[PDB]
Amino acid sequence: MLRLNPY
Amino acid sequence: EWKPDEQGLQQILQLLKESQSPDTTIQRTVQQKLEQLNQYPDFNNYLIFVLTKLKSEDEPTRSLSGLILKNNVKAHFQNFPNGVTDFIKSECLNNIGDSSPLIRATVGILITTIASKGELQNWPDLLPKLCSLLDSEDYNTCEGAFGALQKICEDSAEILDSDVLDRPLNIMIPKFLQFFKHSSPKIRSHAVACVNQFIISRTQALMLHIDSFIENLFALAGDEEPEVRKNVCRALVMLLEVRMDRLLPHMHNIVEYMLQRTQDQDENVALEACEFWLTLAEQPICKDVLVRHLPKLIPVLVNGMKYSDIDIILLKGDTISDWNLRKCSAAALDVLANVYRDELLPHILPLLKELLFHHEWVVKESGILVLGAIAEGCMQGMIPYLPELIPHLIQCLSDKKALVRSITCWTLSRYAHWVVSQPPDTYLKPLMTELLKRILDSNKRVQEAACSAFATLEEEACTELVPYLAYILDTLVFAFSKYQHKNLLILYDAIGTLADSVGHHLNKPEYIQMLMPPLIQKWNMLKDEDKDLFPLLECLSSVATALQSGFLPYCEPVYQRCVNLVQKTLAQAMLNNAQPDQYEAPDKDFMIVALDLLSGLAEGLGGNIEQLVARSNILTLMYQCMQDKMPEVRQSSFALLGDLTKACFQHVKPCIADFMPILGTNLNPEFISVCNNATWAIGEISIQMGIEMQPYIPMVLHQLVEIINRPNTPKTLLENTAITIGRLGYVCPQEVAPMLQQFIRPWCTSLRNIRDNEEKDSAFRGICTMISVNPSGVIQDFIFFCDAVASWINPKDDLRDMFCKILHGFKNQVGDENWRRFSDQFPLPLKERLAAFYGV
Repeated sequence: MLRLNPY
Repeated sequence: EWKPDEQGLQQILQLLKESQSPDTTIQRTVQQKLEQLNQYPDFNNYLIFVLTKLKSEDEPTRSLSGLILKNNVKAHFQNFPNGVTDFIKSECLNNIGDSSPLIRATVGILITTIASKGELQNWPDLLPKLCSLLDSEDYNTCEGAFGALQKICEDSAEILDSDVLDRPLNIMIPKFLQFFKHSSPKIRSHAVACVNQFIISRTQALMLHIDSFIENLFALAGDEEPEVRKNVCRALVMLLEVRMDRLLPHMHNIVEYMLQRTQDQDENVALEACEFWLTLAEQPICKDVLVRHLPKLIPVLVNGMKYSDIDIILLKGDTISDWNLRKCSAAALDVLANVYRDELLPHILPLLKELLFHHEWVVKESGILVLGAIAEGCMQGMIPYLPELIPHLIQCLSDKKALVRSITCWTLSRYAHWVVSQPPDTYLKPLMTELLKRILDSNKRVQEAACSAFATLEEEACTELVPYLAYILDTLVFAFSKYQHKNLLILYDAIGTLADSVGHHLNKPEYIQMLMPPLIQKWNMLKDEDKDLFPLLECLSSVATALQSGFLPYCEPVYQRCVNLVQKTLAQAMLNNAQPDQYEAPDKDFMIVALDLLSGLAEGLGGNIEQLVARSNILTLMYQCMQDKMPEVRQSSFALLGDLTKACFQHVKPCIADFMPILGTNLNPEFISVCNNATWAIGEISIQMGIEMQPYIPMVLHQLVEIINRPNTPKTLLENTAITIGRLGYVCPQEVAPMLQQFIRPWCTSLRNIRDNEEKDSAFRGICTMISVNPSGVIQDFIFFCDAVASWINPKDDLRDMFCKILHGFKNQVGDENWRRFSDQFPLPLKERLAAFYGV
């Protein structure tokens, strides 16, 4: 994961 | 038996009193005294005595003695005497059901620790003994045995499900199920927790008793105890994944049950209940059985997506759990949106319209999250509402609360594709302007969100970023001084993605002057074996491809570091191949990207990379990479080979004799990517070599003809094959000429669909030289050659003459009456093109 997700 | 010495015992009690000293400066002095006795055996024999036998001491004093013994097992059990352990294990099982709850817990943690550090096979009399303690008339003995059994089941699941202990699960599992109907709730919860450890593993002892399990689960459905509810929920979630068939007839009863448990008071029970929806949604029977519950399920999930009062404080000022009710509900809502698609809209749309425009930011934030979660699935259905929502969201980028700003970034990036399709002055421009603002936000989380969202927007915008390239670079470069840690890595992604989007537009003196100096600085300061090197490695790789010739003043430190990483990786590869246990396995990913970057420099800089190639062992390392067992490594090697062939073949030519046999054995169509680069490699080499290519031909020629004939072969592979074959026949036609009839059909079939570039030019130059030698093979299939020649729009004048001679040589061979009927099967553009451009 390189981009942050709210999940 | 064993009896302690009173005088030695008195000082041990002193050591226990000093360990309970409130002063922090005394606790460190006693630990050193205990550490010396810890190494001494027979000392642990004293501790177990104080815990159980010596009942004239304080409960915390006795418990501390048993807990110090525990830490000695966790470290020195590899040196524990067989005479001592036997007494400890015998003393624990005799006090496993102690009256004091503190003592019972200390004994309990000792038993499970011995079975954890020391293997279960070394204590074979433990399992059958504990099961016999379950049937004990004493309550505390029963609880102590179950409490220990559960921990054992949790620690060693795979061990119990093996032939190590002669299959002890075939007795325990049927025994556990009999305790689902026990009086005490702590015992009932213990029983379920034990069985749950063997659901996913499909344990034989449980799978054959699956009916007894499910029946006993439904019996505990209406249990008031939260801990019991939690394990029952966990049971059904696991069962849903392995035994769908046995749950299907009772599905509607379960769904209504789980729906009540998702709304449970205890968040721990709700979270475990929420997992049910997430697993059910990934089942091919969900759309039918859940459709009757969607109106009731949706508001439950949405309501659980709000931040709790406890979460808000932990965020202001990661610092939160990696998984909770919020993330779980959001995850479930996402997959559900992908299942029902637009059928989910009537249940969500009215909720959003109240959430998105709510006064309480916590409530509003949740709505924004919902809007982004259903983006992927309900995309085509949200379209009519986007002209209203998107401008509202852009306004929300400047909200007072940081948590509202960050989530808005993500939600906007979820609808990035639709924004790009619309006119850029309406949605794209204000979105991009406001995102760049949030990149320089004061709050660290918002910085991450905006930088991630902008990166996503870049992949969709592509060439639309050009008119904003000046502003974008200013924002990104300035972020270097603000961004640290996690914020810095995301920044590299934003920069690299930009380069892959604007392409050659980035190549400008004022742009390079701002972007490259801070990149080179970070490229030098970062040490090897760092987790910040890789994102920067991919970043520069994209920039080097974009800047092309503008990367020249900065290519020196980049080239050297890449060669070093390839060499270092191959070094650890050898150490791991010889002594695997002693030396760590290398990470090939660092080498593959490094090779790709080197391949990027060779193509982008061209002949200016010549000096760096000679001053390094890039070809030696490359020789080793081409022999690696990993396909991706061989792929990136052949690519680097072909690029250096065009860049500076004078440094490559010495190594041709050794490269060619490797390339000839890598022409395996099983690995499409590897085979393609290999085929393209020998083609480019064939050109630089010339007539000297003859001894290397027969070992690769038979390979290529095989590939171009095999059916179900990808388009790109057939092209590079045909191009290479033609390139071989251009410098050395004599060896390729007799094969002409064999590949003449797919060659023209494939190269008729490609543009008129240099690759096509050199290929057709070869097919003409070969026809001049062996005109026989082309006669039988001349209809394909004409279509291939007509594919040329603007061929070179010398190539045009070659086409003209072959065409006229064929017409003057068969006659005019045999040429008309031969051309009656030609399509309209084909016949007119040849009649005018070549005059045939």
